[PDB]
Amino acid sequence: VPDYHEDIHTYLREMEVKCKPKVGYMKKQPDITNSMRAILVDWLVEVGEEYKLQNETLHLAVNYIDRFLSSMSVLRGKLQLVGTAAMLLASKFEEIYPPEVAEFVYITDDTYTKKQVLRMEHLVLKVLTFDLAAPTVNQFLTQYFLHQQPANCKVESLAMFLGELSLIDADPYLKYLPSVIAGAAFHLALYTVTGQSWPESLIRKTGYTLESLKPCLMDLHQTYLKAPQHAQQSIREKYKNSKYHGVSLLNPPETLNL
Amino acid sequence: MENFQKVEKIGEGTYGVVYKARNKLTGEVVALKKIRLDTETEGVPSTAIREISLLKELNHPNIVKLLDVIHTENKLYLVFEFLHQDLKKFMDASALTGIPLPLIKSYLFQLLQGLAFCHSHRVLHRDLKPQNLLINTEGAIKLADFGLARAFGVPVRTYTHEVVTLWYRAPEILLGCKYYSTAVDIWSLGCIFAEMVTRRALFPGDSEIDQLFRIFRTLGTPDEVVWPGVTSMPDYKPSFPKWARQDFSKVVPPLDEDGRSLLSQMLHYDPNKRISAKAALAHPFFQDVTKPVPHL
Amino acid sequence: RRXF
Ligand SMILES: Cc1nc(N)sc1-c1ccnc(Nc2cccc([N+](=O)[O-])c2)n1
Repeated sequence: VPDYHEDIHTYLREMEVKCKPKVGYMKKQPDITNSMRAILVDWLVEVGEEYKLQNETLHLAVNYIDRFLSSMSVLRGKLQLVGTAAMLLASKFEEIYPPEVAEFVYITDDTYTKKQVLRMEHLVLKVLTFDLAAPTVNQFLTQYFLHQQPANCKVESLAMFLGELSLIDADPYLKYLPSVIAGAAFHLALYTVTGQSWPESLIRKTGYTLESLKPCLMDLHQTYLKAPQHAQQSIREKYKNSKYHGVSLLNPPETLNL
Repeated sequence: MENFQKVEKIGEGTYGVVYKARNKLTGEVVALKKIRLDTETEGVPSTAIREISLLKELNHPNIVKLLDVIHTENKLYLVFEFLHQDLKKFMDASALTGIPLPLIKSYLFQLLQGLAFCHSHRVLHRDLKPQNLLINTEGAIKLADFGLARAFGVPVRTYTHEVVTLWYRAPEILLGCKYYSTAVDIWSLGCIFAEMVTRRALFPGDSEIDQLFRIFRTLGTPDEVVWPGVTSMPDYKPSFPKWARQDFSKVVPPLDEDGRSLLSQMLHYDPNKRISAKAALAHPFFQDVTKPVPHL
Repeated sequence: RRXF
């Protein structure tokens, strides 16, 4: 009940700082790259589609991956094992019933055994110290959607699209807290669909002016402009569905009027 | 685990058996929950995943404290503060005489405090029942078993096949709402409030339709006036019988005007108008609240 | 799909 809207938002603002990954961790990974991470996240987008997982599950899994890779060095042959265990754990946390473990073996073309997946599960729980209720972009967007005048389903869908795109590219998006990315995604989506702008009601609530969102927004604008040429295309394909009003078929604005 | 001596089994929770144990080094008595763990096939169950992550976030006098997690290759143990009894078993033992009204008031007050804290931290318990409510000798009551609890940073989608409990289930779930809200927990607590007062379950249904219908016979069959939207909910049927709302002086005789008023507000049909835990704490029924101790 |  809207009695807790404020309390929840304020509390999510507090927890997103605690569940934050280290920004420069890929530099300290000797065997893996942003580009590998990008391939991994893109693959997980597709897996969530195949298995009809909720979008929050994807967002959670990525949070778990980046926090894991912030303290644990991983060889390129095991990065997929990490991702797979992350997706299993996220599904357990978020889904009504998760896919069976066997499904998580199959999705890798049986490159790992069931036992390897399960013991990577254990290791990920250990490193994350069982702290799995991480705030996500998708949570902040969902709360921001209560402030549309009036609610517009292209705006929502496009904001979700932009939110997910940001999961793919560690540089730049690891620099920004989820509430900030959600802020930029919402404005850019609203702007793209209607020409309107980050509402004062959300400026009061988040304490974010449009100007404070500008660095993240310029990044997100470039990402949106360059989305059709990006090596990774799963999110674009996903958001072509009628479910989402084709938003990823709408044309991005060549300027932000900033 | 070397520093714990199991004393005796005290119960079971969601996918784990609960033991009374003592720390051999410090002397502290704890409740140890040993998770049912299948290391080859399914891994750590989703109940333990949720209970651990959510309870680590929740530090409040009326929520059971997780002291430690002991996670080895083939075993998972959760260490909790020890509490002496559950509410179900206390009211079984207080049948005949009844739980004294002042103690009922105290427990409700405290449960509302723990619930309010959960909700303000985006946690839905989802399975409030007396068996999950724990009491100590000093008069405290605490929420326990967060195995079915969910974080609602995004709205929680209802289960096609509900595993939760029939008797304390909200009418919006039974009529097929798409999402839970914090109101489902208020509804359960309202049922537990009435149950302490009258010494029996308010709505003891034997199935889903019978559960709805037992609610309808006491509260009256809902309509658009009382619950806008109800007639176009997925499992609503125009052939539902029409029962009259009962006077709450008949439903809960012992309870005074303030108690009847709070109850009816906790059992409001429309989840959007059902009173919140925070608001319920401001109700005049808790003006004269005290902290008596139970006879265990 | 096997993946790097
Ligand atoms: C963590 C936990 N989950 C439960 N479910 S019960 C439980 C717990 C925690 C602390 N103390 C107790 N003690 C206790 C005493 C008496 C009865 C019951 N019960 O399980 O039936 C429990 N139980």
